Amino acid sequence: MKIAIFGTVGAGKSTISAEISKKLGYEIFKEPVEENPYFEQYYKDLKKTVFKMQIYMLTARSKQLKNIIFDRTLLEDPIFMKVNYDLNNVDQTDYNTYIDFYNNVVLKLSFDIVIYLRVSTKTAISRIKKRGRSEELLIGEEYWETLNKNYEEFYKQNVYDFPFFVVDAELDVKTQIELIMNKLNSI
Amino acid sequence: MKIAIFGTVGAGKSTISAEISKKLGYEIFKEPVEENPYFEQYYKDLKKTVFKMQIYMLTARSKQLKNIIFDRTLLEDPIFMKVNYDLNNVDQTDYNTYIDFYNNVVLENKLSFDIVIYLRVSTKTAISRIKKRGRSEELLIGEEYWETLNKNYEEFYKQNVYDFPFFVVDAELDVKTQIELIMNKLNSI
Ligand SMILES: Nc1ccn([C@H]2C[C@H](O)[C@@H](COP(=O)(O)OP(=O)(O)OP(=O)(O)O)O2)c(=O)n1
Ligand SMILES: Nc1ccn([C@H]2C[C@H](O)[C@@H](COP(=O)(O)OP(=O)(O)OP(=O)(O)O)O2)c(=O)n1
Repeated sequence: MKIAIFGTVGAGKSTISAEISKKLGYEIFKEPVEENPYFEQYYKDLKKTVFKMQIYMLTARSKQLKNIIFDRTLLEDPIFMKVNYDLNNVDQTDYNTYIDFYNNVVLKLSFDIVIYLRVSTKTAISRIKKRGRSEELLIGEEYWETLNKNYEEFYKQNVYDFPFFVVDAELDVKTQIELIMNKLNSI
Repeated sequence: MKIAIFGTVGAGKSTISAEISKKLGYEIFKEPVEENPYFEQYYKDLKKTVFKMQIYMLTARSKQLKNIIFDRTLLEDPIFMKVNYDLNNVDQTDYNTYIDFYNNVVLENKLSFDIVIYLRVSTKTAISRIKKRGRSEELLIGEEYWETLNKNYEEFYKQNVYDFPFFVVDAELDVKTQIELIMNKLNSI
């Protein structure tokens, strides 16, 4: 069973992953933020850092690819590039470069279930504040709201093409996990 | 037969490719500079443009990969990143990113050549060929760039000499001679 955990920043992906790991005994595929050489400076200037960061993300995720829970997937990385292009942090040319580059260089990738931890931006932000990553504290709400909208739109455009299972991430973790295990056991 | 044409800027790769195409009737794998959306601004500020340009180069070359003469190869692209790192146009982190990215994304996703023709050329001749061609963009950077690149081409060759079927051609010789030496070599294999 290949379990994808899908959702925006502050959705609770790593918490949910850990809880599923506890119950099934599965390995978690994580990409640790502390090992990301770009993270410290990323949010200080998006215009300067985005492209470099997003190529790094593709690389790192690909090496992990060479019974699993995926704490965020490679499907999600282009969402972050799209958001920065929407917010003019990336121009048309750089976006084309990455996009073409994503399909013709980066792009098995099969998941038994893609768990979409759908969450309001408000809750996502307060989870971000609670966690207290200094780097994430810097950018404003518009960034988070744009990203969330982009996560929902990715989901709507791809709903038929992946085995999505939507989880209300406003619910408390015990409930989320109970709904997730019930779903996993039924398949 | 897969023919790789290998050499620095102004070595005469595209001229040699065309001449070999004429004699064998082969398709030439080119990456046109006029179709490169980064080229116009690339040389104006290397610090700003290099990383973006070099990822673009990897992408473009990979799509061409999906009886051939290769007018420059994918083996050569990292040479240009190395040169910009040597000249502090790229920092350690960005260089690591690309380098790891080159092996774990690009290389990983054949790349086999029957011959890798190294058009070895002095920097002086390479520069005067650059000036003659008259690409405004290339006219902008100084000699130190070209000399660094040439040294880096020679070093790549020396480090990889045993691992590829290199055939060295003196690119100071005139084209008719180069081509005659190349055809003699091709026919013998
Ligand atoms: N393609 C990507 C992927 C991630 N990030 C950024 C957004 C986050 O600030 C950080 C990733 O943090 P985590 O992996 O810890 O996961 P999240 O922060 O999304 O939270 P959670 O996993 O709890 O939902 O990297 C990015 O800019 N572009
Ligand atoms: N990885 C790469 C590959 C190429 N270039 C640059 C150097 C040249 O200015 C231009 C390539 O132009 P051409 O394709 O015409 O190559 P040359 O000029 O090297 O060909 P020739 O040997 O015929 O002079 O792109 C680069 O910066 N990085």
